[PDB]
Amino acid sequence: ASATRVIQLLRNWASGRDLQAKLQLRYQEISKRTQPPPKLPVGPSHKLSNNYYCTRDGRREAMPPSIVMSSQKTEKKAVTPAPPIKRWELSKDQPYL
Amino acid sequence: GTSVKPIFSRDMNEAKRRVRELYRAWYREVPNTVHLFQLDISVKQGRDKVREMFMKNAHVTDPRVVDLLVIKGKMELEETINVWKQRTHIMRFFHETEAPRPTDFLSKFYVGHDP
Amino acid sequence: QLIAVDEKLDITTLTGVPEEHIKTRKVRIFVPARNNMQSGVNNTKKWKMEFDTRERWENPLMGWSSTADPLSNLVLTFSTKEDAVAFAEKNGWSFDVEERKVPKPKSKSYGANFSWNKRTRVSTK
Amino acid sequence: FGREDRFLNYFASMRWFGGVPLISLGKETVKQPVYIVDVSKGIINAIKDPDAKGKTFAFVGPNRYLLFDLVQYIFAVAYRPFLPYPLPHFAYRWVGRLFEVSPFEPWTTRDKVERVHMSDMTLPHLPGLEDLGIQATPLELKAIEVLRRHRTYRWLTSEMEDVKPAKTVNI
Amino acid sequence: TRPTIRPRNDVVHKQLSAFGQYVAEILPKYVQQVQVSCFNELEIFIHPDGVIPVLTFLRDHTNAQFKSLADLTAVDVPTRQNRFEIVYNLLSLRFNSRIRVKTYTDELTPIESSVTVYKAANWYEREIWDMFGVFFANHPDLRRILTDYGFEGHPFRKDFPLSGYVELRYDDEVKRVVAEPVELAQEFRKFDLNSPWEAFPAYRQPPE
Amino acid sequence: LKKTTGLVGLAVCETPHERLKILYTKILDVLGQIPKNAAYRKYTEQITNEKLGMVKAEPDVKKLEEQLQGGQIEEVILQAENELSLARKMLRWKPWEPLVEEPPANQWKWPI
Amino acid sequence: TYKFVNMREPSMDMKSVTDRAAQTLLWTELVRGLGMTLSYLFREPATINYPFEKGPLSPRFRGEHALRRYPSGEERCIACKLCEAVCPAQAITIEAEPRADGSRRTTRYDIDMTKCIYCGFCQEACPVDAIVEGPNFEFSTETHEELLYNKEKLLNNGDKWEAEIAANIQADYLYR
Amino acid sequence: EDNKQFFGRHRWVIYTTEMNGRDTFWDVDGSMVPPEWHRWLHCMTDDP
Amino acid sequence: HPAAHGVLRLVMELSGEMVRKCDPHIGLLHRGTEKLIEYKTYLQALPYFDRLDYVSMMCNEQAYSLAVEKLLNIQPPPRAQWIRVLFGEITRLLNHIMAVTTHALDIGAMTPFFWMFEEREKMFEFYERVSGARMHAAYIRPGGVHQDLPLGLLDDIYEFSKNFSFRIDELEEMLTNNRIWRNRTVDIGVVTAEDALNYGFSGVMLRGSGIQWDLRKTQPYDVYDQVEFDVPIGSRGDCYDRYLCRVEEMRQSLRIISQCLNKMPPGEIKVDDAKVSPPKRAEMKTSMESLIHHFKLYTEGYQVPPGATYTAIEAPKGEFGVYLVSDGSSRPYRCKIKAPGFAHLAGLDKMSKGHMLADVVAIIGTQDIVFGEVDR
Ligand SMILES: COC1=C(OC)C(=O)C(CC=C(C)C)=C(C)C1=O
Ligand code: SF4
Ligand code: SF4
Repeated sequence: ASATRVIQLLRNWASGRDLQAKLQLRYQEISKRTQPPPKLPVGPSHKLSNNYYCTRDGRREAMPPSIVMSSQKTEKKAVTPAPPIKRWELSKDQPYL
Repeated sequence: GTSVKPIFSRDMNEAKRRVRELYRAWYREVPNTVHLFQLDISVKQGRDKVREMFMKNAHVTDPRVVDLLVIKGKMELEETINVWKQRTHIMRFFHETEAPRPTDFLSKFYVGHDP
Repeated sequence: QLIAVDEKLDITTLTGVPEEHIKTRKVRIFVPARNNMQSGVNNTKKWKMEFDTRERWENPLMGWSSTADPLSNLVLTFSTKEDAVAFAEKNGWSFDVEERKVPKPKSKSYGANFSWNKRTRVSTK
Repeated sequence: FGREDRFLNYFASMRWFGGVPLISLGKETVKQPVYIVDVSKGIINAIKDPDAKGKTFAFVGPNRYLLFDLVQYIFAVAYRPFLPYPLPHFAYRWVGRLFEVSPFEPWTTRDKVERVHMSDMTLPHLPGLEDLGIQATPLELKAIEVLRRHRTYRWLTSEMEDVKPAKTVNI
Repeated sequence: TRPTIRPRNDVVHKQLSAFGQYVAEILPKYVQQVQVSCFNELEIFIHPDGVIPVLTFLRDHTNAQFKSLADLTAVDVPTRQNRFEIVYNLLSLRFNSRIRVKTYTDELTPIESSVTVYKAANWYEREIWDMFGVFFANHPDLRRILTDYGFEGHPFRKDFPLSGYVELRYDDEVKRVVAEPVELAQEFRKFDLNSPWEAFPAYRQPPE
Repeated sequence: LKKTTGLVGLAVCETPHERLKILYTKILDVLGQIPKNAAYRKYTEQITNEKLGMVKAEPDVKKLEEQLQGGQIEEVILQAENELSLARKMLRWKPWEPLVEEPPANQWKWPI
Repeated sequence: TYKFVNMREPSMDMKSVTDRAAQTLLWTELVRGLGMTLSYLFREPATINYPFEKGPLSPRFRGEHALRRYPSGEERCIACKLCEAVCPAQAITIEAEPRADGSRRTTRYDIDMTKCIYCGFCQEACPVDAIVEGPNFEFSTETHEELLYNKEKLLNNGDKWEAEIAANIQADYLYR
Repeated sequence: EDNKQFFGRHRWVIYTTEMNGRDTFWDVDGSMVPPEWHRWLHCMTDDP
Repeated sequence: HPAAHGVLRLVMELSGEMVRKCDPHIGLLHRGTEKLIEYKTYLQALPYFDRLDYVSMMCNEQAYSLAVEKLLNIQPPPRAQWIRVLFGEITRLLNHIMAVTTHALDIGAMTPFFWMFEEREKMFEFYERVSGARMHAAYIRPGGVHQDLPLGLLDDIYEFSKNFSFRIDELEEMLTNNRIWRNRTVDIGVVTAEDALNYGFSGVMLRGSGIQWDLRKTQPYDVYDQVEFDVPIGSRGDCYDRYLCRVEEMRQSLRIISQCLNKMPPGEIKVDDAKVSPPKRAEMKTSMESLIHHFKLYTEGYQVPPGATYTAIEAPKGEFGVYLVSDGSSRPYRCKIKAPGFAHLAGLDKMSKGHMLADVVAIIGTQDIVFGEVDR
């Protein structure tokens, strides 16, 4: 910033923080608007051999849903959809604001 | 038997009673609608339009269909009474900007291909 | 309890469709024919319902194609012909039904290509 | 006559002064006003009519009114007090001349005063609206849509069938 | 099979199947089918008369506790005698699980309102009625929610046209907005995209 | 002893053991009127007997909370009240009867 | 893992009680807010001097559409209609026929710009880089009809903006 | 250009007073910038 | 109305300035999105999710992409998922700035809006640099992301993130301890935990009443299990606690953004399956299979196996879900969108009991409602 030092002191005293250290306007620390060209990696299925598509076909491995207890067609412990959720812990970083 | 369940009415007589109650409510409401919406029509025109809307589906013989029609009529009456509706909505019942469509064979032949 | 109606199903007064697009429409209930450019048959398994073709004209600006009937794009899909007939009847539309066309089985013989006395022998491969 | 007309609106404007000056109290003038939508529809139909090539039409309303009764009805529909007083032709003409000097749209002119106090001609030998398929709209069904703007807040919600149509000198 | 294919969790699948068996055992009067999908989602198919008991049991039972109604909607399948499918999506915070409850109805048969069971259902039911025309009995205030005042029809039905039947414009003669039959400068262009060759053999249907 | 359970509208309960015992006894009383072979009765009786037995065996409310795995004993009491209400409703509904009105032939068939 | 936002308890000693009393009676926090506004008053504003200064853009920016040519002047578009097929708004209308020399070329290429959502799908779908979204964004009109582009308008836009479009493409095609 | 200014104010254009046919002493707009200077001015490149 | 937050006809029943009844009328922005989706391919329907909740675009893209990926039984590459979480946290920051500053503007504090919308502008620049569009990028796709990051984007994201905390601090200095702000927000629109659970609330509307729920912690989706953050919890269930929760969520999302910046892995950006994801342009112009797959994916689109899913994410406004039904073709049969604002607004009449006009204005702001997703 181009502010004179007395203005900087006035700003820092009015706000209570050193404003100059973290300016909202970005002066010149940003990336250049022109960059070198990228190379870019190909990916996992680019292998020349041992790459048959039937071994990596996600869509063809989907199947219709499993039918449990179709109506047309002891011990018996009670059950729940999933184990009970476990209590959250209280923020070793900063528990209270 | 056909094993069907009702909405409100068991036969056509209860359905007709509900239709008569809805007609009474709309007939009572028309003058207030003309006053509140500042319509340029008369109360007679509004009541004739209400009667025409009722007669448009006077051929229904299913009590469930009549029940749903009465429910829809009550919904429309609630919209009118609370002023949710605007003047344009009330006046859409009259089709004031639509040119008449002729119904005889010769005029339809003259204008276009539609039957 | 139940009320035991004995009428015919008719929902036309509840669908909000204008009177013109109920009485003057004719829907077609058919299984689409196979596209003759391809050998696949996966598009000839279901029944289709479509409305009669209405007028299209050229837009004075841009020369685009204009339409005035709202049902020009509506196409329904049904598992059987009876379901489509029931839907059309309960909606009040008059319909035409075309029976499904199936390719009849054929007798193929690779050895017939080289027959000793028949006309089936092939001059080239 | 219509929402933007210089007919019904013109009469309504006179209330600010106090009284309504009329030549001969409007008892010797007969008017046959026609609705705007009827005229527009008649023009559209004359475009589409192959028989109306060289024809000459007269577009008039269904009723004929005395000027006094027409202005009384106009003031009744707007719920304004009607104070008609007779003004001689020369006095009215003098008043018209004064208004004319306006560099903007004049409130009235000598020509406007002349045309206002002139009876509408009867030309039964000419074809009319009914020969183009138009049923002319009476003033009693469309006056409220023009004059509701001229009412005070107290009378703004009054309905159309409340103001007792005027007497027409027909036949 | 490793990099590009979504992983499958067997443990979750087993738990959902057991809970589906549990729910089907407890309510045999209404449950017609229980299903668990391969991406770990559990579905329960019920008779329309069991809407209230099943939802209440799933909300209030100690082993269920699905206290939140995530979503309620309808699906229209015109080929079925019962046109409309009603889908409830429930989430359980106590057991960190989700469940889906399904039922069916047609144009003239009402479904019981689930407002007593869930406060959230009041708006969803209104939207189902507006978009599909399904009536819910004993609703506190049933009326249109999304469509314009006086709008006719139910636009989510398959039969309803995409562009509707009417349009709006301002008319200077009547000095208001008027409704007229739809006319389009350019008609929407329908595409036929489906391939004539079958894609997924695992879903092939018997040839009837 | 504890303040502010942490959920808005959920007051702290004093003497929660007595409340839980009362609620579990009432639940068992209601379940006693359901047919013995009904699955709801036996499953609910099993779980509520486990919870009652664990309540009777622990005087410390924190260790009771960590044993019940039910999240903050006040919500355990709320769940017990919910279960009692459900038990009465279930007694009225009788959902242990056989299935009514099997669905149509292809009601649930997808695709189409 | 969770934290509390409003679960603190104030001190009850005489010192802090008098501190809070002085806060109540002398408006200290309000003075602090005034001080923050005063601090902002003396900073440099973030406003730019449009139209003499412009906002920063990137080579990937999607603007007004254009049709491109090969270096010889021949058009790139070959009427494959992939852009028409993929367009989510149905904003592209295309007609074609064999040209007088047998080439596969269009006779109609219209883009309704009041239908377009400017998603850039058409330029991804194009296999010859014929249709692009160019960097221009200042093309407001006074009538609706000026935003219904035909083939001549799009070709003129391409000829007008090619010098920038080619440089923008050179800067991004290695990411595509 | 003035690189001491913050990003957005470090480049600017002073428009001409006469373009193809109109007097632009007062009436200027961003569409008077040709494409090459358009690319430089909007910071899509670093090279003028 | 300035405080109507777009198109809302809130019919209100008042005795003096006291509110007796709130009757929210909606549908003034109902555009019929779901039918339109029924008329498109899965790629063509993606830009609609940008315009559902136009303050959190990439989050909607992520939810829809997760649902389509689940129905496709495929998996995005790790770099795509890290990019998705990074931009989801950036989107959360954008949404929370919008929500807090416009709530303050309704209540009468205009300055923080102007202070924070400059940060919003810089984040729009990040959006445009990655996709070419400031707010409807359409970057996140079912197979991953459309394009890789430009060579200097992470540096500028780091430069923004190392300074955003001071802006949060300035906003907090303006609002948190102001007695007028506390008078206008404390004890306004209190809702109990049980009523919030029953009414279908989600997100901050649950957390402000003490409910310890967050989908990123309980049901993580992309790489949210590999980042660390805290969940702010309120204790009074009023507007002030929800405001504090949103500020702390901005701080936690800054934390997550730092972690995502440090742990960005290399590799491809979309699944290496050309029958779902389009190939690169050079491959399309060089090899036959790539051209065929490009043609078919941009004309017909990929077929999704039949089935139905409900996929939900932790959107900045609450739980955002899609009930997507597939019939086996390239077009969805049905796509029901679940917006949290729908339930939140349906619960407005309950939250307004015993309050005044200004209290109701404040209550609308606290709910964080966008009507694009409410009306759909
Ligand atoms: C983000 O939420 C929104 C608002 O609240 C901030 C609005 O005011 C409005 C409209 C009103 C002003 C003038 C922009 C819209 C459209 C909106 O979406
Ligand atoms: S940018 Fe998108 S909406 Fe616009 S023409 Fe191209 S494909 Fe169509
Ligand atoms: S612009 Fe490109 S995609 Fe569109 S028709 Fe021409 S070549 Fe095909």
